[PDB]
Order: sequence, then structure tokens, then C-alpha cells
Amino acid sequence: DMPIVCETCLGPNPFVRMQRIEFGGTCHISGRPYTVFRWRPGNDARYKKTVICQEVAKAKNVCQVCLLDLEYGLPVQVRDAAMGVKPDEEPQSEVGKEYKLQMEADASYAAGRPNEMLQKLQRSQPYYKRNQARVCSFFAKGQCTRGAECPYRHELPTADPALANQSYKDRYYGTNDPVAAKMLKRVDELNKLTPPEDTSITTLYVGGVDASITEDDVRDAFYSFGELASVRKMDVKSCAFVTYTTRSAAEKAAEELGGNPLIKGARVKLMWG
Amino acid sequence: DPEELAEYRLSKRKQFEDLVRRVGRFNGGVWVKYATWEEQQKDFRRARS
Amino acid sequence: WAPAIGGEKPSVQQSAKNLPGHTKLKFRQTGQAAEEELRAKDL
Amino acid sequence: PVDPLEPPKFRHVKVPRGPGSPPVPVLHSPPRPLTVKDQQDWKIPPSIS
Amino acid sequence: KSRFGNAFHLCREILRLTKLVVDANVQFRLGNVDAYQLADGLQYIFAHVGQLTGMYRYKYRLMRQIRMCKDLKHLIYYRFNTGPVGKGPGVGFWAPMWRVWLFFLRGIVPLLERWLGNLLARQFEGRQSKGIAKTVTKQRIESHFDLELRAAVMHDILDMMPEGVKQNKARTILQHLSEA
Amino acid sequence: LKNHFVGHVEDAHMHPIHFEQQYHNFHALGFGEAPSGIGVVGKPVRKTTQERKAEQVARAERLAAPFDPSAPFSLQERQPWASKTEEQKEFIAKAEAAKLEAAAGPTSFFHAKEEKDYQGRSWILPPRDKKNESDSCFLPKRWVHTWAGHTKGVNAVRFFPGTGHLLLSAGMDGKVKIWDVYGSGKCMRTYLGHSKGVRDVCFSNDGRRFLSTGYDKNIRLWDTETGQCIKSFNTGKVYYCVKFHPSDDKQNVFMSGCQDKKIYQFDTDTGESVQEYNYHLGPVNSVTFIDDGRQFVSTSDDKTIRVWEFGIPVQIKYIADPSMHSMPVVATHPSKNYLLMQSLDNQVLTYMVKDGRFKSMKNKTFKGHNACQVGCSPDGKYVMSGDSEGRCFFWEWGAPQKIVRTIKAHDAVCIGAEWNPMESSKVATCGWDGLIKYWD
RNA sequence: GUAAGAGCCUAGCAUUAGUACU
RNA sequence: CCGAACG
RNA sequence: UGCUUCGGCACAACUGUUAAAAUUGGAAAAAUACAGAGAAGAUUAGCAUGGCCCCUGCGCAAGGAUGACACGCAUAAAUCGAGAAAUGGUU
Ligand SMILES: [Mg+2]
Ligand SMILES: [Mg+2]
Ligand SMILES: [Mg+2]
Ligand SMILES: [Mg+2]
Ligand SMILES: [Mg+2]
Ligand SMILES: [Mg+2]
Ligand SMILES: [Zn+2]
Ligand SMILES: [Zn+2]
Repeated sequence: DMPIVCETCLGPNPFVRMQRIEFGGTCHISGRPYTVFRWRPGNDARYKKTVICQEVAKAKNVCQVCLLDLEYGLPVQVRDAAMGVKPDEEPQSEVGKEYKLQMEADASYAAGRPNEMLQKLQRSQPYYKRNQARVCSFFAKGQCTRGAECPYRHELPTADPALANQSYKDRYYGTNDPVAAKMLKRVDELNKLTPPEDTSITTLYVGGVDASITEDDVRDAFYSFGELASVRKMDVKSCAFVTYTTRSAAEKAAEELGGNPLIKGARVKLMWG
Repeated sequence: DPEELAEYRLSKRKQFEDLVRRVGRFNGGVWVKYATWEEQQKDFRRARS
Repeated sequence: WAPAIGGEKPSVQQSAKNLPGHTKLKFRQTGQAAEEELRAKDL
Repeated sequence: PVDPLEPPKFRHVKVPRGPGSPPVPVLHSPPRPLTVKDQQDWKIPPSIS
Repeated sequence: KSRFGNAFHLCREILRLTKLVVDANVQFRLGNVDAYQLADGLQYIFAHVGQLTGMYRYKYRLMRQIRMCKDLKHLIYYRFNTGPVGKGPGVGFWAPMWRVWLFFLRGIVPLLERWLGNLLARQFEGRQSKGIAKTVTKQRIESHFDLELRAAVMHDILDMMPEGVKQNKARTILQHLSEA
Repeated sequence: LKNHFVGHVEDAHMHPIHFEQQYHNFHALGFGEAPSGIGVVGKPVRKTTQERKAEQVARAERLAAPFDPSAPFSLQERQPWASKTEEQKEFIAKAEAAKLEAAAGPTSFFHAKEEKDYQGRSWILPPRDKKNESDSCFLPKRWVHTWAGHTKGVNAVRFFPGTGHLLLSAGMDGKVKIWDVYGSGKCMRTYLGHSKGVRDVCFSNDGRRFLSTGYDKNIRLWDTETGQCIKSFNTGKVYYCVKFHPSDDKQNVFMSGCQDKKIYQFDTDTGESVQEYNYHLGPVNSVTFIDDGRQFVSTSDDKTIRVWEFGIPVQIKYIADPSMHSMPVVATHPSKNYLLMQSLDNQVLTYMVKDGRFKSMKNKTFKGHNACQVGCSPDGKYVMSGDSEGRCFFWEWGAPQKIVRTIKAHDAVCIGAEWNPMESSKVATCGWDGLIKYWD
């Protein structure tokens, strides 16, 4: 009766004219005939249509269009990784998938605390630039006569060449989805604060600390991950020294608090002191 | 044991699924063999199913 | 040994035997054992 | 609006029928004991054609 | 796999007839043919559909359109050539046989749309070869009897057995029934 | 408790002006009314009386034009409208031509002390101190050497022709290797360059050049003493069998079997393929030259063994029987009259090929074991083969049905098996464990 | 001699979603 | 009266 | 373009499954080679049954080798207790 859609994939307009093509397509996952919806998110947009069944949509809490999760807008991998949940059991076969469907007809995503991981790795404002014309394939080959009139983007494709071959079923299930792979390697580096070649440096530098955070407040921060050798304030730099007694505790404190944690609101950075 | 196992298991599971879609409903005996085999494979999600 | 069980867009194949026919029902009138007529008598 | 000339768009898919509704307790009276006699008066000889 | 049925073949023999008629008029219009030659050739097309199309192979009831156009031709040719007018091509009074084939076409348009929609549905939906009921026809009459007969005996068997008797001797009872 | 799935869908009823008007106040202008009745949304991004009058002027002016009722109208313009950065795309299209034309190395690590001996002699020059042992070959009895250095299992080793003092083996580690047998037993030098494991070995006549086929689809011919790559031929086909013609005249040419079922007879002199044999039907497994390079019989995955003439692109004869099996290894019997074909049914069949008369010698067939290169005894009394369990089997010549010697050689598959042509009872075994053993 | 199928190579039907950085 | 398919 | 107090009003109101593409993948077929047919001796007519097997057909026909398949090859342990005897611990 209404698509299950990412609210980015409805564009800025509070009013939406959308075309409703009942039996307009086959679900890109369950291969099922379903009701397609087509619309132009905004004036700079193209016409996007739903890509999957409504059920196959609301199973994995993903948009019918972008196949991204509905709460955070990250691919189904990145959300399944932060959800920590098992690999997809759902049958890849379509005899299997339709059998699972016809079963579930005749007779876990809404009750989770907001994962900081997903929240940390998500876009603040909407990726409206995802609702925009493809790139003019005749502009690429240099043979576009349509001039600036082309409804297609007059730019060249600037994309990872292992990407641009993404599979629907794999972006919906979560297997070898190169975009979420790139994203998790990003978070792998950001979760990779370099523990230096010096093994004995047992201090962590805490920079960017706004003044209302006190030294015992950052002590309340860092006591959990190991014994503190000494904590040292200097508000002139808005920064702090924290030395521990064991290296692995400062390793813990880097690994958990490297991806920019916020102590009582202050966006603070960690470095190996 | 690796990926030679897995494909023997594919072969015997396709054998079981074929036998079961043929003979499964009308004459008992078969699901016991299928389920004891999946128990031999120590696959209990499959054997419970 | 075991019969087929017969559980139940729509397909657009139209049979010849499924074309409209006998499209209204006959009901029992007064004089053909209609139910209100038959309460009236001692059978 | 759909094209009037648009032929049937989707091919139909075949699945085995699902499990059905869940089973229901078999609310029987106590088993009535088969004598060994009435075990023997239902021994059916094999058929020799 | 390339054996087409009566829907395809009726459609294409009907399209062959409309080709013949349209081509007769196109010959008139290119100038290759008179108006008298067009009229005689149209009345020829309409009187000779069993010779020019082969359409009766796929709907043999249209032998009555062919018999009617033959009777119409006998009458028109007799009443036409009375006098010096005589015995050959030249009679182009085509509206009687034209309207015979127009009646054919009006009555067969619904039948052929059904048949061709069914052909198109089997092509695009696939054959619904799945649990639709087969009639019991003359060739299945004796085998269905035995199906039903054995099923009946099996009914009785399962009801005749006492409560704790292994209900698998029914196959040997069915063999005894075959033997008997 | 919500209506739709991701929110609440509720029916609405307005008059149609209002949807469109609001949809286009926001749609076009950027900023419009919230449909909830709460303020406005977003951020913002006629006609006249003199101009109206002047258009009325031009209208009355076109009316003032003189009309000549005598004159017909003509058409002057008659269809004027019909007959009618670049830099980044220039650079991109340059990159397209680049990746288009591009769409359309191997080294040596020497392991001896000094590559040459006391008399300026290269280490591949056959030592004089070794002679022929006995005119009869003898069965292997004990371990002598174990040629290790292979990081994974090897494909096969081959004895250097004539003297048998050193052996060259190709491995699943990606390298071809050369090992001494008679003195140090050392790896003399490594030669690598295959992008994955190499597939087989076939040496040149005198041992100066060495051709190696690889799972990289590249057939690289290199040196023995200097270890430099002479050439590398590739077409995009997976190679299995390499052999140069046993004649000393045309040793510049070699053979190449590819799983494209084609046998390319290749010029190591020019570099481009000299001849193409495409008469096979399945993968190219094994090939052996017969009648002194005159005839080459090829083994195929369509189960046919096809004898052909060198230079004749029409297959001479094909032999393919209902009981024929996959032929991974062909062995050339010493008499040049026989071939040993390895059948996937765990047998070694002896075929007779004498003066173009090829027959099945289905009496002299060896069986009992389980791509083992068959090794021939130098006088022809012994046949050796690999087996599943690391076992080397030796059959007697008069009694291929009497299993003479069973050798527990290796822990895993043993594919390479070669009788020393200069020794009487020393053999070479090579397995898929990275282990090679010398028998004595 | 049916003619069925398995596969191999080469083999022109359907799709419009997705491409981030303190 | 009158011809096509299939087996 | 009307109407015009000549200022301006009125009227008219959101195309495009957006490609001249780009990929993109999956397909029947062809050759090759494989190998190549129900029932019980042989040779043979069939009509069925069951279903995630289809094909031809307008098909609630008919056909496709009785269309195919299955079809059991039951290395489906369908499996075990009765008692004497006799031997083993302990007194
Ligand atoms: Mg019949
Ligand atoms: Mg027949
Ligand atoms: Mg039948
Ligand atoms: Mg039939
Ligand atoms: Mg027959
Ligand atoms: Mg049948
Ligand atoms: Zn969306
Ligand atoms: Zn363009």
C-alpha cells in the first residue's frame, strides 16, 4: 500500500508523486512478482523504483530501493557485523526461498539498543546524491550529442573497478558486498591506532578535550581498561597524559577508545603518547 | 575431509532430497535414514529439520 | 499407494468449458416443492 | 496503466506444499488390547500368483 | 518442437487471406491491374479460399463457408454470363462471398482471440502442468477403475484391521485381490 | 503498534489543487508548506503594459503587411531548424585507448659454490667419471637420496638425457628446479617466473635449453647453465604437455598441449606457433614422440589416443574404445615399438606401435595400483609407476601380471617416476608432498 | 538401429539498485 | 459427399 | 491572445520505465565425444500411478519411447533372548 523506503530515497519534497505499478517487476531476491513503486525523489533526481518485494524488504529491515538498512542506512553486512548475528540461513535457491516464504505466510531488528558502531559509521545528512541520474554512457565514450540537455550526468565514472558489479542478492544477504567491505576496512584502519615499535611507551595522549572535562572525569573514563600509572591535565592544549602500568591495558584503551569516543559530550581524539 | 567431504555431502544430500520428494510421503522408512545420516555428519540443524 | 492431495497474477488461460453458461440458477417455484409451499402441507 | 498488449509478465514457479497447520492432539480412548489370537486372525498369507 | 497447432495456423491462414486481398488492391493501386481485374480477382480470392489458403485444415467447420461461397459462385456466374457474356474470368461481383468471409471472421474472432491468448499465456507464463485435473476419458476408463477399485479396497482394509494390527499387510491383500 | 512497517500510512483527502500546488512550491522552488500543517520546509534557492502593448503593436504590424491576392505564397527558409570539459574526457579516452591496447620477470637463484668447475666447464657438462653400470636393469632396494627443497608437492622430475647425472623437476610451488644425483645431491640453481605452479618438464636434447609449461598459461624456455629465460610463449590456454622433437635437427621446435584440445607445435627459434593441431575433442593431457620424432601420439580427455605425423595437421589415426579411460601419462617404451598409457581405471595398458602398425596389446597390461609418469627400465625389463598411497610399483616385462616390487615411497600422491638411464637399480620418485626420493 | 539425456568450448535474454572519511 | 494434425 | 480604469488582469500549469547506452549476467542451440531404451526368455500394443520433470497442443483432448523419471540395488542386522552350566567368590 506504500513502499518500505529509506527516507533518503524519498528526497527533500514532503510531497511525493509516485507511480504504482502493480505486478510491475520481479523481486530481485525472491524472484516474486510484486507491486513496484517509481518516483522522482527530487528535482535533481532520477526515477528510482523499488527493487524487492515488500516482505523481502521488511524481513531484513531494508529499503525497497537502496537495499540498505532502514535505521542506519548502511549495507546489510555492516549492520549484520555490528549486530553480531549469524550468517544468513535463508535459502539462496528460489525453490528454497519460495518454500520458506509460503511457509512463513501460513503461520529482532526493532528491539536493539542503538549500536554506537553503526551510528559512528553513518552519514549525518541524507545521501541525496544517491538519487541522481546515472552517468552519461555517451559522455564517457566521448560520443554524447545531447549536450547539457542530457538527463544523464555529464561526468565520467569515478568508481572502484571491483565495485560497479554489485549483486542484489549479495547486498541484501550480506555476502561479499564490496561497498560494506570497503567500509569495514575503513573502520579496520580507524580501529587500527598504531601501537608503536616502542613497546614500553605506556602512555596515551588525550587531545581535543574541552575544559569542562576534569582530570578525574578522564580518570573515570580510562580506569576501566587497566591500572593507571598517572593522569596529567593541561587545559592550555586542552589535552592529557595517561600512563598505565601494563602495556596491554593501554592497548585496550587505544583499541576501544581510538574510534573517537566522546567523554561527557566532548569530541576527543586519542594518540599514543 | 575438506571440500571433498563437502561435495560428497552435497551428493548424498541431493540423493536424499530426490528420494524424499519421490518416496517420502507415501512409504515411511526414508526420513529415518536421511536423519540418521545427517546425524552421522554431526549436522543437527539439518537432522532436526 | 498414496493419491495426490488437492490443495488450492492469476493465469490468463481460458478453457472452453469455462466460458459463461447457465448463468442464472433456477429456483423452485410455487408448484415445484418450494420450501414455503411445503411447510403448508402434511406430507 | 498497463499496456493492453502486454503479454503475461511473470512465469509461474513450482514449490512443494508447506508443512500445513500444526498438529492437533489425538484424543483417543485407551488402546484396546490386541489378543495374540486377533494377531493371528489377521495374519494374511503371502499371495502366490 | 516446431509443430504448431490450430491457433497459429488459423491465424496465419487468415493472415494469408488478408494478404491476398490487400495484395489484390495493391496491384490495382500500383496500376498493374484494372478495376475490373481487381474486382474479378477479389471475387476469385473470396470464392477460392479452399484453394488459395488451406485454412480449412485448421478449422474444418469453415467448409460451410467454402460450400456457401461455391453455391454463391454458381448462382452469380449463372446469372452473370446470361447472354453473350461468357465463361471465363471477368465476373467481379464479390460482395456476396466477401460477406460470407466477414461473417466467418466475426464469429471466429472470439474463438481465435481465446486460442491465441492461451498460446501467448503458455508462452509467457509457461505450461500449467501442475495438479490440474485430468478427465477420465475412454483411454483412462479401465485404469481409473482400477485406481478407484484399489483405493476402495484400501479404505476397507484400513477400517477392518483391529486397533493394534500392523497396517502394512494391505499390499498383500491387494495382491490377493489381483489374484482373485 | 504502528500501521505500515516503517511508520504510519494514513489515507488523505484533499482537493487536487493542493497536492499539486504544494508539490510544486517545494518541488520547483525548493521551499514549500509542510503537509503536516507545521510551518514551511527547506531553504529558498510576469508581464506588463508597454511590453504587452508592443506585442499588440507587432501583431497589428503583421496585419499592416500588404497582401497581394494575385501572388501565391512561397516557402523561403523551408526547414532551417532541421539542417542544424572536453579535456578530462580527452584524457579519459586516452586512458581507454591505453587500457584497450594493454588489454590486447623470471629469474634464477644459483645455489652452488661456483657455477663452473676447474677446467672452465659449466656444471651441466656431463662428468667423464661416470659410465654405464650394467647392461641389465635391476629393481630398487633401499633409500639413497631424498631431493627436498620443494615448498609444495612437485609435478614431476626428469633425468637429463644420456648421462642421468642431474634431474629437473617442476613444482606446485611455481618453480622449476635442478638437482644433482651423483655428487652433492644439491639443488644447483632455482629458476622461477611461473605465476602459479609449473605443469611439467621436458628437457632439450643435449641439456642446454629447458622448456617449462605453467599453470599461468605461459610456456617459458630458459637456459640450464646460465639460467636466463630465452623466451616465453602464451596464448591464453592452460598448458599440460611439453616436448621438443627427439631429432637433433628440429630441436628448436617443441610441442605444447593445451586444455583447449589443441596441440601447438611451437618455434623456440621464431617465437610464434609454427603449426596448429586442432583434431582433438577434449582436454590435452599427454603426448609422446615415436619413430624418432616422426610420429606423435596424443592423449585427450575425449578418451581418444590419436597418432599423428609431424607436419600433418590431419590426424593420422584415432583409437577410442568404450573401455578406454583418461590418459594423463604416456610413456615411450625403449624399443620405440611400445607405449604405456595410464588409464584412469587404475591400469597401465601396453599399446604396440611398430612401423605405423599400432595395436592394443591387451595381454601385456599392468594393474593392481591406484597423473603418474610411467618410468621405463633402460633395457626394458621393468616398468615403474606411481600410485595413490605414495607407492611406486615395478612390474616385470615378461609378466606385467606379476607384481614384482612394491615400494612404499612417499606419504602422499607420487606422480613422478623415472628410471635412471645410467644407473642399473637407482630410480627417481617424486610425490605431491614436496618430497622426492632416490631409490637404489 | 532408435532417439533420450549429462557435460565441454564457443555460445545475445532479462536488469536500473548500489559507489562515503576529523 | 469432398481435409488437416497426431498416434 | 482577449479584456482592458491601458496599471495590469485573465487564460494556459510539471513529459519522460528518463539511453542514440553502459555494463550486466543468463540462456536454448550446434558440433564433438560420451554413451544410447518398460514389463517376464525374446519381440512387442499400451493405459496408468507419484511430482520442485517437462515438451507439443486452443485444450478439462491427444501426443511426446507405455514422454521421461522412479522401479529397490531390498550389502533396507526387518535382530536377541533362553537356559544351563558352570564358573566364580565367599565362607
Ligand atoms: Mg493412445
Ligand atoms: Mg506411441
Ligand atoms: Mg500411460
Ligand atoms: Mg501420454
Ligand atoms: Mg511404439
Ligand atoms: Mg507416463
Ligand atoms: Zn531507500
Ligand atoms: Zn549525454
